[PDB]
Amino acid sequence: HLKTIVKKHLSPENFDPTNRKYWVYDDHLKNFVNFKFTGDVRPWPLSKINHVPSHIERPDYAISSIPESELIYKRKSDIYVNNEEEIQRIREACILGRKTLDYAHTLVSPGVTTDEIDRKVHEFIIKNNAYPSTLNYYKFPKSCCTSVNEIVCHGIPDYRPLKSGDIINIDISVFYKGVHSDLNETYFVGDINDVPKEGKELVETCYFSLMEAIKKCKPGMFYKNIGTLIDAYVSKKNFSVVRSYSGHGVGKLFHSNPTVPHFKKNKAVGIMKPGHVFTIEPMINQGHYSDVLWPDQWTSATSDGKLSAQFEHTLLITNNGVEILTKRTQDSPPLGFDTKDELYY
Ligand SMILES: [Fe+3]
Repeated sequence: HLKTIVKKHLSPENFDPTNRKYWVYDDHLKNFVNFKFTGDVRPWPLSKINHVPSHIERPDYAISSIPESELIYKRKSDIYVNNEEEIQRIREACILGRKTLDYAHTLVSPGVTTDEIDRKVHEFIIKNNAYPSTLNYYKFPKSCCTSVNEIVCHGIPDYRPLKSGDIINIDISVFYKGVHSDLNETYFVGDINDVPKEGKELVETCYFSLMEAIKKCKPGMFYKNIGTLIDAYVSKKNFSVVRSYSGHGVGKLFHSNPTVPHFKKNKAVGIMKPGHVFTIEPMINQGHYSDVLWPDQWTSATSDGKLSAQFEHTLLITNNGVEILTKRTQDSPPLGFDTKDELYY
């Protein structure tokens, strides 16, 4: 009974995203039966969880789903100061995160499913003796997040094929030598001319909002000032800043202090000091700032169904400035606009 329905109605080649009849038989789609979507993106069925070989070191949530070292009590003012040996380890995880993102980028093309991309990303991380940080983190079922068009963040890779003209953020994190790396980029799928013009401007504005904020980071600067910089930059182009998600400390813990909002007049706690490692990851919207959480408990979409774009780096505060651990390299595929690396390195 169950097997036939999956085969006939919930497979990559025959799933109908505009018919909810068989959704009740799929553990992902059943949450959506009464849901009113904000845009054109629909969820598709997921594939079965991908295996992790036994020799790979796992983070503390891999089995139980509960990130216990993150739940250990800390003051909101407690921000971890990495030593040289820890920094080197993070640098190396970030190098691998970059390699993994650059590899995922090469897979993006019309017709390719996000699930295909996730599986190949998973395989690449495993091949490199690392663990995909997202896998089973609060039961997140995949090894990266893929957020197309109006999807703000945490999109779950599924059987939906990419269309020429879509924009897709691919969000990568890897756990390697005891530490995490976190980065992400938004890509144009297929013919750049199929992307809505506002979408090209959106993705590019978001990118520079991020790089311009990073350029100001140094010891003594308030973490709350990041949001001041980002919000001002994107407001000039009449785009808005998502409020529901923030940058975070990263390193020994997947997510730690400080919390880093990307909007102005925020109450972020902390000043930047040498040895601090954290992310800035602004999600910027074409229209209204507001997002709705999907009934899968993970996928966020813009409330108006307009486009959203994100970029993310993992950063290290140095004695006199910042270093961008997840920097692009000569092996990084193009973003479709001049990234003006000369301004930042
Ligand atoms: Fe992050």
